[PDB]
Amino acid sequence: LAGNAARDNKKTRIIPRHLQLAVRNDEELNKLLGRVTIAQGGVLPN
Amino acid sequence: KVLRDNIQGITKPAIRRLARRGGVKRISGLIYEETRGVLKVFLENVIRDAVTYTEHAKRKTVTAMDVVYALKRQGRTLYGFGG
Amino acid sequence: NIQGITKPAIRRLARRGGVKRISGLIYEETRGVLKVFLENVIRDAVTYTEHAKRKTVTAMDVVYALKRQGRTLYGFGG
Amino acid sequence: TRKESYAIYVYKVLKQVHPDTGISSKAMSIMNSFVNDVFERIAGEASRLAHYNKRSTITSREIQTAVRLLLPGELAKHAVSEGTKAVTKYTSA
Amino acid sequence: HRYRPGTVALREIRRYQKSTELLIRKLPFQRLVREIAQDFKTDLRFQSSAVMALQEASEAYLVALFEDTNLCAIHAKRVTIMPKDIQLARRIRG
Amino acid sequence: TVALREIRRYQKSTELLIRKLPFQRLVREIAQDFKTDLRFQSSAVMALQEASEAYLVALFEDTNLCAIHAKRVTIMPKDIQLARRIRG
Amino acid sequence: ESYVRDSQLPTNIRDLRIHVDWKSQTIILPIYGRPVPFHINSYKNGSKNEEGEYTYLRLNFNSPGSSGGISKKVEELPYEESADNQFVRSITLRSKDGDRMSETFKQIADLKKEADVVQQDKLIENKTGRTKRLDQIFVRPNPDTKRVPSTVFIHENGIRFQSPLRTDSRIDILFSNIKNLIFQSCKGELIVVIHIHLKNPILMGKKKIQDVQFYREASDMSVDDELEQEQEERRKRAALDKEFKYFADAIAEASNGLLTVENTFRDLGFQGVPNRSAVFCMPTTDCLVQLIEPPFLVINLEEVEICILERVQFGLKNFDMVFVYKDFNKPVTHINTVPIESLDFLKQWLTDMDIPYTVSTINLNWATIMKSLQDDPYQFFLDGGWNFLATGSDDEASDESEEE
Repeated sequence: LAGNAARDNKKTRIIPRHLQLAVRNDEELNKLLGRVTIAQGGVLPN
Repeated sequence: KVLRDNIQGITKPAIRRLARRGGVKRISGLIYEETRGVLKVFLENVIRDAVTYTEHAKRKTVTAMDVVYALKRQGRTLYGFGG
Repeated sequence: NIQGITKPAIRRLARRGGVKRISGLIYEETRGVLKVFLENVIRDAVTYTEHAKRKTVTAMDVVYALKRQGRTLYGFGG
Repeated sequence: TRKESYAIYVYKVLKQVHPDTGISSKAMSIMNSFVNDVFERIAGEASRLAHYNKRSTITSREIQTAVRLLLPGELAKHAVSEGTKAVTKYTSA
Repeated sequence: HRYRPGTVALREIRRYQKSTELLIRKLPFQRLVREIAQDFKTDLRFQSSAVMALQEASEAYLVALFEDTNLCAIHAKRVTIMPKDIQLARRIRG
Repeated sequence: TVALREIRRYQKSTELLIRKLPFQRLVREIAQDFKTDLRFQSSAVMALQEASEAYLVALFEDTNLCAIHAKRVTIMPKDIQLARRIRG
Repeated sequence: ESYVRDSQLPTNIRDLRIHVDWKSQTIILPIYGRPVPFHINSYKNGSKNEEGEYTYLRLNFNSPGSSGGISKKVEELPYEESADNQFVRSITLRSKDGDRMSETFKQIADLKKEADVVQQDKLIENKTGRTKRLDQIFVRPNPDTKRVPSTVFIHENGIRFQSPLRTDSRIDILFSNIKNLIFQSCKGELIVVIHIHLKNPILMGKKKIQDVQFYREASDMSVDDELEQEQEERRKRAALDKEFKYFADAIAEASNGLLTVENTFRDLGFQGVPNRSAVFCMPTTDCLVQLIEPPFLVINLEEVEICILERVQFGLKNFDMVFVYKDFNKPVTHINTVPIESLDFLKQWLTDMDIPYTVSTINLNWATIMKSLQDDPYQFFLDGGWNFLATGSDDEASDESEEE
């Protein structure tokens, strides 16, 4: 999921923004890691 | 020595930019001091647990590991610092 | 089934909560919330039993499930 | 000093899932702490389950139920399938 | 005498706050729980104390949620709770 | 109208809004109460700051939601204590 | 004008307290012992300050830099008669010496506020053999808060909504004033509806309205398994549907194919939010509308230049989109909550319309671009056109290495 987000961003490397974006957006893994905060993740558009 | 107004070091524009990252549109004036207080209470909670871990460790430095461990007790685990 | 949790009983719960006036859609929406929470607890309870190799939902397993959920219960288990 | 890192294996997993993609050291630390956290979660759940059923040894059954509990639905299904396949290949070998 | 609207409701608020009794009926709730548990493992039996535990856990959850719902309504400057309040409360709870 | 953008710019960025050194001094200030001569790791200071950042962001989300319920587009302090108490 | 002759004096000849007149919509002030009247339409605002014992009242007129945000602009009263001529902007006073000043200041506060339609051609009513009439029709916006049932008729030079079923009042709509007539059926909708969008809004009932609609409800929820209810509902929907289609053909022949009715493209529709409410968009032949629930807004596609998609990133089930028009005087609308799966449908639709589109993630004002482009329509093409939204150099990010 992180690489997929990175491919949307066009950047080859995965960054914690991509990591947090995937986690928050995917419902299932968002339930697994809801209490977690990803450092420098940011917040999703809304 | 002694420090003061460090919680006032949190700036009004910083609070407004935080609220806007969080989605707020128009911000009332009274928001700033209370957000400062909320941040303050959260920081004594975290720092108390971290310093307690260090006093157990017989160490004079508050390691990022102990920080993470305190956050884990608070139930707001963060990934990326130490391990 | 979920309809058995009826309007007088929802009103009694809301009055325990503090509510004075109650809207009508409250009953249906609260029924839905009860459905959801009961599913969440029971899944963990029955999973605990399948580990235990028992065919009955023990109250101890219920307490462990509520502990996992975080909505801990005291008294009906050791 | 030796440092206990899942990073060496996580990089292999990253290349197999996505060959050309690379990883920042910051994201790599995210993954290392992630694997540590999930490992501790599952292992602790297995330990509590061993105590609860009075078993003195953790086994694949304890781990799979711990996965069933901690993971939510879809990841729980896929994880238990992949894990039972994994112990199956290990035992068949 | 014909009680004005709201007074009897306030009386019940005091009454059931004082009481320490189960406000959902045991066999309807047991039937409900069994209906949920059909899906996960069919023909599953229940320890009765376990059923009591599910019941009081649900009671605590719904009572606290109605407290949050009423707080949402009073914040909304409306005495009557609306479903809006229940969604707001659960969304804040997360 | 720039207010409406000003939501949407910082949402993308991963930057830490709170300035680094006033947070360091605040953190050491709070530390002094529980113990002195404490020499924090810089990593520890950033770890504190990121968690604080996220906590406040979630708080303001809940606050704006409370206001939208109230039919108020302005966050008022009542929103803050309401969110804090419902979160518990 | 304030006054016209000497015969009409102020309320008192010795005006030793600052006087405010209500009948002639003006007030007098003495600037140091000799009079002057000024007008409410010539006024902007007033303000107060109290300091120690001294008091300072400020009164601001309507003038350049005061009534208008930017000078040298075009406004009705000051500029239109003379654009390069002396006016006054604001004055002050101090009347601590008498306890009569707060009274006149509050009379100012309400006098500033104390003080509107293009009239269409009268629609000629003719009861010919070809007469259109259908009942249980409700008009929206209604004349009064309560809901008005009545009938609707077509004539040769406008649309007439006859109230006599309710109150005999007459409302007239001019054919030239109608811009777009569109039908929307009950296919997945809770109403069956006829919308007429007008270019010259009309004053009716209690207020001024541009959008006019007539519909019939299709509600099924009741608060009072049987197949009789389902059969009755299906019969009602289908029979009234043939009635509506016949009526649409009738008005089509009445208009002789000029005022065409567009067919909803339900396949192309999507759950948008242009009016800050969950509404299902439904594109049409030449005018996209979202005509299910209020508040009800119509966007004319003839005056749309291009479209720009904002919030372009994965995991965005809501992303925004901008209509860049050919005329920028009117405000810009924002459809929100566009589904990801509907992006291909939007692209195909825009290609069919032959309108070039842009996809991007950056944000600037709409306000400053509108102001600058009214100032000069070509300045933005000079500074690079709509390619500026494309990012060429934002930042650089990387990492040292990751190996062990």
